[PDB]
Amino acid sequence: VDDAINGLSEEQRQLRQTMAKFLQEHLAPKAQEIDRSNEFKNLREFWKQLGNLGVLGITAPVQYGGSGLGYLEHVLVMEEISRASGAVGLSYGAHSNLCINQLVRNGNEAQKEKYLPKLISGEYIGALAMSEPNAGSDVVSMKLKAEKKGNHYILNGNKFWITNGPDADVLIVYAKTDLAAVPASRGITAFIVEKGMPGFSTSKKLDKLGMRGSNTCELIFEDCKIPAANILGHENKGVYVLMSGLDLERLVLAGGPLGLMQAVLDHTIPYLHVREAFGQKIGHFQLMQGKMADMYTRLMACRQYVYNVAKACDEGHCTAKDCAGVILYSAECATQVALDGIQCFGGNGYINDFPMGRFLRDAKLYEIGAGTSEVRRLVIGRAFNAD
Amino acid sequence: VDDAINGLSEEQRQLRQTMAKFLQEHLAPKAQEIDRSNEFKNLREFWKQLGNLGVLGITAPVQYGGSGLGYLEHVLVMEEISRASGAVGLSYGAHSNLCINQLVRNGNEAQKEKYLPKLISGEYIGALAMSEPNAGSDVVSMKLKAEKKGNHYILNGNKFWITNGPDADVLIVYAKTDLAAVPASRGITAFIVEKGMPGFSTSKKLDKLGMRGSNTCELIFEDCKIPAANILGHENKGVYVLMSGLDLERLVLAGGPLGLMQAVLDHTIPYLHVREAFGQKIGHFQLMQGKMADMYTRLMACRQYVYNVAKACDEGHCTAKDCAGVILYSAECATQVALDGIQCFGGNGYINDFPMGRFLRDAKLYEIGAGTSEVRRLVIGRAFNAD
Amino acid sequence: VDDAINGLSEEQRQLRQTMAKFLQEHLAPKAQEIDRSNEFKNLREFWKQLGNLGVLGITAPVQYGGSGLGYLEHVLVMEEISRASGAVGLSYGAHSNLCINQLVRNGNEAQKEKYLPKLISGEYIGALAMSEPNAGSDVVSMKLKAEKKGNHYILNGNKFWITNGPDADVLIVYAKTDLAAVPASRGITAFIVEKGMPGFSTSKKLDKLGMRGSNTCELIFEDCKIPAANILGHENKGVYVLMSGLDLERLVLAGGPLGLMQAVLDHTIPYLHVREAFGQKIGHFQLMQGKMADMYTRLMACRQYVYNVAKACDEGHCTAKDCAGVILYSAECATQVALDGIQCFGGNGYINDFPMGRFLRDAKLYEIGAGTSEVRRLVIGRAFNAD
Amino acid sequence: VDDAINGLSEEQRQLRQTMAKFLQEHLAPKAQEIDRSNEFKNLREFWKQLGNLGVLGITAPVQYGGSGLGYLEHVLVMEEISRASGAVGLSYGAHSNLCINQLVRNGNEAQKEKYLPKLISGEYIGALAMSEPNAGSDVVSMKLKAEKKGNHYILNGNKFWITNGPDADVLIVYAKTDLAAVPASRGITAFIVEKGMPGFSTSKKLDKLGMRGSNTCELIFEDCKIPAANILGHENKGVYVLMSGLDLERLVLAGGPLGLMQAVLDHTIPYLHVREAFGQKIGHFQLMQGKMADMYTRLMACRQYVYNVAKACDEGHCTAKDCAGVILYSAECATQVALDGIQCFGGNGYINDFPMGRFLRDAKLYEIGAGTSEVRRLVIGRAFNAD
Ligand SMILES: Cc1cc2nc3c(=O)[nH]c(=O)nc-3n(C[C@H](O)[C@H](O)[C@H](O)COP(=O)(O)OP(=O)(O)OC[C@H]3O[C@@H](n4cnc5c(N)ncnc54)[C@H](O)[C@@H]3O)c2cc1C
Ligand SMILES: Cc1cc2nc3c(=O)[nH]c(=O)nc-3n(C[C@H](O)[C@H](O)[C@H](O)COP(=O)(O)OP(=O)(O)OC[C@H]3O[C@@H](n4cnc5c(N)ncnc54)[C@H](O)[C@@H]3O)c2cc1C
Ligand SMILES: Cc1cc2nc3c(=O)[nH]c(=O)nc-3n(C[C@H](O)[C@H](O)[C@H](O)COP(=O)(O)OP(=O)(O)OC[C@H]3O[C@@H](n4cnc5c(N)ncnc54)[C@H](O)[C@@H]3O)c2cc1C
Ligand SMILES: Cc1cc2nc3c(=O)[nH]c(=O)nc-3n(C[C@H](O)[C@H](O)[C@H](O)COP(=O)(O)OP(=O)(O)OC[C@H]3O[C@@H](n4cnc5c(N)ncnc54)[C@H](O)[C@@H]3O)c2cc1C
Ligand SMILES: CC(C)(COP(=O)(O)OP(=O)(O)OC[C@H]1O[C@@H](n2cnc3c(N)ncnc32)[C@H](O)[C@@H]1OP(=O)(O)O)[C@@H](O)C(=O)NCCC(=O)NCCSS
Ligand SMILES: CC(C)(COP(=O)(O)OP(=O)(O)OC[C@H]1O[C@@H](n2cnc3c(N)ncnc32)[C@H](O)[C@@H]1OP(=O)(O)O)[C@@H](O)C(=O)NCCC(=O)NCCSS
Ligand SMILES: CC(C)(COP(=O)(O)OP(=O)(O)OC[C@H]1O[C@@H](n2cnc3c(N)ncnc32)[C@H](O)[C@@H]1OP(=O)(O)O)[C@@H](O)C(=O)NCCC(=O)NCCSS
Ligand SMILES: CC(C)(COP(=O)(O)OP(=O)(O)OC[C@H]1O[C@@H](n2cnc3c(N)ncnc32)[C@H](O)[C@@H]1OP(=O)(O)O)[C@@H](O)C(=O)NCCC(=O)NCCSS
Repeated sequence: VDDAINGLSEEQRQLRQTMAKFLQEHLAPKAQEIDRSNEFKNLREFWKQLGNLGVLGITAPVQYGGSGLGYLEHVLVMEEISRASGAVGLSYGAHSNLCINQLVRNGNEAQKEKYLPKLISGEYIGALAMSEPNAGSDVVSMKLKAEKKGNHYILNGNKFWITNGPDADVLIVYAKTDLAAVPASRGITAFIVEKGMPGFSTSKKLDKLGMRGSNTCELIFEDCKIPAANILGHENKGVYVLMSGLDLERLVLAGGPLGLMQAVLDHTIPYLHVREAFGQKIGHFQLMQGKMADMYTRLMACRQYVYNVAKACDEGHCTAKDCAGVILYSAECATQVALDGIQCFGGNGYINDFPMGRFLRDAKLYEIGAGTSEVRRLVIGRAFNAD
Repeated sequence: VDDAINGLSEEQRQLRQTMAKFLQEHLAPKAQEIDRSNEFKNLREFWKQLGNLGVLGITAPVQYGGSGLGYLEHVLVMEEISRASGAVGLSYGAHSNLCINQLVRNGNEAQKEKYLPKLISGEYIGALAMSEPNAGSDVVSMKLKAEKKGNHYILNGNKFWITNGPDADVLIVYAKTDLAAVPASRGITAFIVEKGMPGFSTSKKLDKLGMRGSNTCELIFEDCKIPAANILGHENKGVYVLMSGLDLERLVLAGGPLGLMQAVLDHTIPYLHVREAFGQKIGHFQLMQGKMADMYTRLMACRQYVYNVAKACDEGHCTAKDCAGVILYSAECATQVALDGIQCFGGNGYINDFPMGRFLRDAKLYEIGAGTSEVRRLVIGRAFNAD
Repeated sequence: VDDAINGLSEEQRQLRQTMAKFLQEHLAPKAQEIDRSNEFKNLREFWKQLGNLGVLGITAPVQYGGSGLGYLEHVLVMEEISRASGAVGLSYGAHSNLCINQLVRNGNEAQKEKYLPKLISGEYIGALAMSEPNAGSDVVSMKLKAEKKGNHYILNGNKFWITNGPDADVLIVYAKTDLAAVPASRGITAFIVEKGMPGFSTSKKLDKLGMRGSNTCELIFEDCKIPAANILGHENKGVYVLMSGLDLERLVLAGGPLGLMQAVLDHTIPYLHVREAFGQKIGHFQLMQGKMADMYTRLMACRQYVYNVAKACDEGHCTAKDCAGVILYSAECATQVALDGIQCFGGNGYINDFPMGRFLRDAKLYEIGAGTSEVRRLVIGRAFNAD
Repeated sequence: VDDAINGLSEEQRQLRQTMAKFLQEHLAPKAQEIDRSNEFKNLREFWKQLGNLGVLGITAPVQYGGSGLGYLEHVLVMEEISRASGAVGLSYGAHSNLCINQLVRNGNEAQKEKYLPKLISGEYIGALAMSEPNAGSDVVSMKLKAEKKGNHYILNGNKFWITNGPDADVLIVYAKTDLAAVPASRGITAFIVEKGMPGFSTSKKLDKLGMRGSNTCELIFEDCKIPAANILGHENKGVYVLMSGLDLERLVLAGGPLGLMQAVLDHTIPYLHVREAFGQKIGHFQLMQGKMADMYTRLMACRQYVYNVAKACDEGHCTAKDCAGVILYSAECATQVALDGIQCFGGNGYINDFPMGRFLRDAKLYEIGAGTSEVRRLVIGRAFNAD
């Protein structure tokens, strides 16, 4: 049960309803297999369905076949997909926000028309690359070179940790066009690379602790020739599209932890009132009643925290410290809650036959992805520093 | 600065502004003295100003001179008074919610007309008595006997821990009218006692750790004769008024922890950017920036949590678990945040010349008053148990 | 390096040394594989090496080829093996403590001579069965029936969650001889079952979150005829051997969390001084220095806690609350430390190529096995209850 | 009763007993008054008694009437006195360690012969001054100027936060002899000032949140003429005596949080088995049993931690990171344990008639005095940075 004390309108309640019911039969039963195999076999198929529901270009203009909604609805879908499968939620998050939302914001009419429609329909998968083997938290120290040869740029180097890497047909890559920029930040440009471009290659998927099924791989660029027309926004003014898209990323991705915390409750609460020890349902012991209370309040507090910040964003009010704040808090709660879920199940929570362990493994990613908890604390503290 | 990302309307923002400005010059300066002396010397005068602002009967019908607003607006005022002074915030809470709100909810036309106007104006001070020396968490085991002698009841016994006790002109007291009730809960009745009634006396103020200035004492009843006309609601159907009031009490009193957390921030943030160690503002060191982030996110999370639950209550959607939830969460956050506030001040946070120590001492109350954290976890756990 | 500020004698420092060097070559390099394949291919061979070193019957009488040492030494070995591989540490614990130690304590001269030698040498593998699908924390509610037919007992029913279950050649099983015992605890007897006894079979190993490699399966008894001579201690007086063995179990198994926290440090410390971000080793940033401090102190405090308690036990002073206290505290520190390890490695900590994720998945078992954190809190609180 | 699982020898157990008994009747009863009045009326007299017991010069050479024992014993004594009174424990700590121990370590035969005997007897009270209004954590930036005029030094400036300040007959002050030293640390000299020296005066005691009764004031030097013969150790080589003293300070002062955590247990345990709610002692409810377990294990862990480190230090093995470690950990545990003590008492824990609130107020000092938790984390992290 999801008490829409969250302050959701009827339409948004309907959105959550539609998603939940759909995912309940199309994604939820596959979740264990996806994680176990580290692969989502129906990925291209699923994306098409997602596009048909209209959730892929949820924040994209109706002009390109988008739904033209806001981040609050985006987090709702994110949260519901993450509830059914953490891996797919992450993949969805890279596609819909990191990629699509970045395109609607900085792409010109041409780029949007050319790319958006297929991204929005699910025919194309999207991804965003900025992280490198030696540039994760310190993203501005990226070394992917982009040499301007006439009306082309020749990219050389590699990207790492890219979600939907080996499946993306369109990708937003950040590269150093001016490696000698006084402030390094003034030497970066964003480019729209496509699957099949000569020189652009991808490595094998990673064997992760969690989010297994969400394909992450290295991107390799060898003399990859990109036409100047594929630059997102403007040359050397890419640190901006990077940074601005990071706030929205943290905002929308906060739905991951929300869906995960929800999922753990979906299992713990019913189990606590079925499993019996010492003559009564384990859920009737104080210690267990306290567990419920804690998991429940953390999920409820984070939900309101994220929902309000998102509503405000849709109103035109977004801030780096507040976007970082919602995910920083949610991420850490998600992990602790998931840790309690396993505890409530006892031995049963410790076996892979139950998804309790999966929620934990998935949850932990969010304290790392979209910026580690440490980098987020810096973002908030610095905000105050500048006041 | 307070970001109304909380989703407050223009009016509500107006309310918070009005309160903040007023409290800043009329209560904030006195706060240290109030705590130190364990006494609010202008209480009566202050109450009439509060009444003039219309915040005493904030949730009371306009008919009796009330504002006719909701719990969200009440939490706002509770928060702002608590920000200025924890002691006075508590006193205000006992008056405006424990007493006044309970009167508007269960009092008949006569009782409301007779008591509400003076309570709303500030001429009268209200209080609510239910706790006893041996009945705090276990409130149902109260043993104040109420003998029915014709058209009167003769109260004999005592009440303990009563806020506004030695100031209340009108008090709502729960007594055991049926000490042999099958389920004890069926033997309790609420009565409206008034200052001056023969038999009814009060003990000396308590010397508490925090909330000094908020008068707490023991109520003594010796053959106090109360007219049957003074029973709140119905005879023996008092456990009910008690329980129902408890939820609204927890919901509205959650503003205390919120105002307290906001108060530590009001001091910590600017201090960290003034005190300098090792050549720079201590607020530039990572450990300090992390502190800010943690205090700030806890405050924001709790703020959205309680505001949204309050909004839902004003829509007619209240629940015991959710009312207990918001305060359980906010209360525990307030204390830790207050602990950090002292930490950030170093030696200075450990001397009484600064209010950092006060914030801690006040904050701790909320983990005990309105039900201990333990009782609140049981409320939530049981809610799930009954599901 | 291990600062033996832990008050270890030269001989004990030597034992640690011997273990560390041996394990570093023989177990550590195969640990990742063991986990990934969920199987220890060299099990039997390894056990014989362990027996050669004399660590299998470490607390067993020299008379049966045991070292004749104490629990402080046993903890050392358990810790070192756990440091190399969590799964094998658990398997070692089951064998050397749960089985062997229980045999040296309650077995008669015959049983000890007939079983101890081969358990001590590594030829045999030992296990202890008490848990059932409906009797984990509530161990007294076990329903494995033991029908006495002449000078034999007919066991019927099953056991669950048995470590070294499919490998044990000798097993200590607790069954209900008197299912109508007034206090149910008066109807339990411990029997030594052997591999190959007709009726007794096992199930397929479990697919667990962590401790993969440590074989856990279900025990099945179908009219398994056990001779009266195989009962450990006395008939119906089994609840006793069970309970007494549980304290020593929790004491010794405390080594697991110790070795796991050490292993985390072994990797995090040097990594923090190799990975560089923003122009410096990440370990030079305050937030990272704080992390080291916390992981370090938690490991150091638990170490002194467990070692001192064990020293006292070897001096004849053991208590249920102190044995439960040692592992309750250590187990919970282990998990959080393990969680910080992943965090310190960033994306690298999140891939199975690194063992950071393994430490987490292994550590969590300790808050479940040997009694959950909840059952341990009860044991301590109850001790004070009786005080 | 403290379980001497702590590995204390017969003689050390006797020291504990002696202290416990003595303090039980001579200090424990006065504790509340001391705190309330922010004054220890019979300080002078008490010191004489402490001296007679031989606990003042506990680690001082028998030659000067000291006991000639080690830090483990000194931690014991510190712990016991803190158990009786936090404020007196601190005062004792400043006298016996900060002052005395430093004198025995860096004072020459003359200085030791002249001051040690009366410091050890109790006839003199000692204090250590290094902190200043703008030099707490950043102690090296102290600005107390010491001009060398022939065979004397003229001190100008002030010290702050000095425990035993108004009572100290002899004080060890650190002052800048070389204000232009390349590394500022090379411009510090420690001096031995006495009460009555022209130019040296003290301000009024501080109104603190806790440790009330332990006199803390500001030192004022105005052309205070100190003979060259009164420098502790060597000119400009004072940062060294300062830094070396800091480790021992942290080690011994860790007894404070230990005594405080024992103190809360001394009250909470029996109270939990006397107060009854819902028909039974509150200590029979799981939530309360859990509380006992938690405060019990934290007290036990920290005890073993600090005891073992102290034993090792007596063996000649001390380290900055380990001395900082024990106090960092103990300090933070004492505060949270004290917080729980208040909780277990309910409303009773919130009044000043009970010491539960005193324990909290006292405890918090240890996360600030002897170096804040932050500076302690830096010390540990840096140690790792160095190797
Ligand atoms: C499954 C997965 C999916 C991802 N998907 C994408 C994607 O789609 N696109 C993309 O571009 N990237 C993606 N990434 C990369 C992700 O953004 C980075 O891994 C993350 O920012 C951490 O970087 P790092 O691994 O380089 O860690 P590092 O930067 O090496 O940091 C390691 C540790 O040092 C700490 N640290 C670093 N700097 C500081 C500091 N200043 N102060 C304190 N502590 C500090 C970090 O917090 C962390 O604790 C993904 C990663 C994973 C694992
Ligand atoms: C400053 C102040 C103001 C107050 N103002 C008012 C007021 O205006 N009106 C009013 O009527 N009352 C008021 N009270 C009383 C307050 O509601 C009670 O003090 C509170 O409910 C705790 O009760 P107690 O002190 O009897 O604690 P107890 O019930 O004795 O509880 C003591 C400890 O045992 C724990 N415990 C109890 N039962 C259980 C259980 N079943 N499971 C687990 N743990 C349990 C408690 O949580 C606590 O930790 C106030 C109290 C204070 C201190
Ligand atoms: C890898 C592994 C290895 C093991 N190895 C062995 C072995 O070698 N031998 C052996 O005999 N057993 C072994 N076990 C079993 C282990 O002892 C049990 O799984 C453990 O005691 C928990 O039991 P359960 O799974 O039945 O949980 P349950 O008893 O169902 O408990 C489930 C949840 O309810 C809580 N709960 C239960 N009772 C209470 C209460 N009174 N108050 C509050 N909360 C309560 C529990 O703490 C937990 O949070 C092992 C288990 C695992 C997973
Ligand atoms: C009751 C009491 C007794 C004392 N007794 C004595 C005594 O006998 N003798 C004596 O000489 N002194 C004594 N002191 C002083 C004590 O040593 C200092 O108060 C303490 O070191 C903190 O210094 P400060 O108040 O100047 O804090 P500041 O140095 O201003 O620090 C304030 C905050 O900034 C943080 N901070 C500072 N530097 C850093 C950094 N590099 N990184 C991260 N965070 C940082 C601090 O941790 C703290 O959180 C006592 C103090 C008290 C309150
Ligand atoms: C560490 C952190 C916070 C700060 O970056 P740092 O290298 O210290 O640089 P900053 O000073 O913050 O900013 C660099 C440039 O971007 C600009 N900028 C920063 N934040 C901005 C924002 N929110 N909007 C617009 N511009 C911004 C800065 O103004 C500066 O440009 P100019 O030099 O032209 O003024 C940043 O690198 C970061 O967010 N890292 C995490 C990366 C991440 O989250 N990756 C996730 C990938 S998907 S898992
Ligand atoms: C512990 C706790 C949660 C539960 O009470 P307990 O003694 O176990 O009894 P319960 O079964 O919850 O309820 C007792 C009676 O009240 C009724 N009741 C409980 N909650 C109710 C609610 N929210 N609305 C109406 N009736 C309610 C029950 O139905 C029962 O009446 P019947 O027997 O007629 O059905 C309760 O005593 C409590 O809230 N204690 C805290 C007190 C407090 O908050 N004091 C603050 C004073 S101001 S500092
Ligand atoms: C829940 C818990 C704490 C309490 O058991 P419960 O069923 O309530 O029974 P208890 O009263 O505690 O004890 C039952 C019997 O054993 C005895 N006993 C209990 N603790 C004892 C101890 N430490 N030493 C000796 N005898 C003990 C009791 O005295 C009673 O015997 P009598 O009836 O003859 O007096 C217990 O079942 C337990 O430890 N469960 C966890 C099981 C476990 O740790 N399994 C791990 C397997 S390996 S992962
Ligand atoms: C912040 C902190 C950790 C570091 O000091 P900082 O100003 O950064 O200086 P550092 O580089 O650490 O050391 C300064 C000098 O002392 C020396 N030193 C540092 N630690 C030392 C140690 N443990 N032993 C010996 N010498 C030491 C340094 O080597 C340097 O001398 P040289 O320049 O001659 O080599 C330090 O000022 C400190 O401990 N502050 C807290 C003060 C305190 O605890 N007061 C308690 C009073 S009672 S409440």
